[PDB]
Amino acid sequence: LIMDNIKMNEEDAIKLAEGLKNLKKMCLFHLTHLSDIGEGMDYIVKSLSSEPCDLEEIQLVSCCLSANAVKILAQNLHNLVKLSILDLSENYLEKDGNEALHELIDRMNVLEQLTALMLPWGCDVQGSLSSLLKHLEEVPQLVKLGLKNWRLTDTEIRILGAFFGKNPLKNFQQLNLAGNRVSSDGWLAFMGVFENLKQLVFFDFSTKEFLPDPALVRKLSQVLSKLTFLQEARLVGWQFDDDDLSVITGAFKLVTA
Repeated sequence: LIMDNIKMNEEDAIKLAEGLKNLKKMCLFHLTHLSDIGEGMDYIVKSLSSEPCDLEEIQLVSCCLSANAVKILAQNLHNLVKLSILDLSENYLEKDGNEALHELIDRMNVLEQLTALMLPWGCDVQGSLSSLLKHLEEVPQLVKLGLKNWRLTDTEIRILGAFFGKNPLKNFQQLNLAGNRVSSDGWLAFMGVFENLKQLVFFDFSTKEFLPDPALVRKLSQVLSKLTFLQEARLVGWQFDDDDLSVITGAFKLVTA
């Protein structure tokens, strides 16, 4: 079931939730862009995972989530095994984000099949990054990791560097990061740690506005050169120009704007 950018009157969330309850064979639920209803977001979340479900992918992107909707999901994650994809990305949580995120992090210990996960954006996931990474080390099958939009520091990227040390992931192909804070120390703070992850297909490492240190551009070029796929890099928010593109090695493309 795909319900992409469908405008709703909020109240119908109940009727839709009731419809979903009868779809006992559902495997893929993608919703996405469910306007901005606010009220009822929990009805969609509640209807799923309530009563043992066999869903393999649950994608709720830009649908407007709240700390309560996230807590409700986490509370019901006692079943829903064989779930592999769980996103809930691009749904900023204005308040109580920490409580909802902590409840989620403390779970996902029965969902053995989870991989290529993204986290809810909200205030303030940074405080639980260390806990997340420690738990991600428990699942070598991780293919992708989404830590988008929220503000990072020069110390958070060093923690990620340590995470990518590391006991081999092998199949980690994508890194999603729609926002960061970078300087003359970072990416250089961790750059080179990804030379051990040559299977990478793409990554964002995005920021707001920063012109890369010549040392970083030269190192980046070598890091990119040694990758196996690199099927279109995205490095958005970086002030790269013709001089850096000359230094940067051959690649399918690099999106910097």
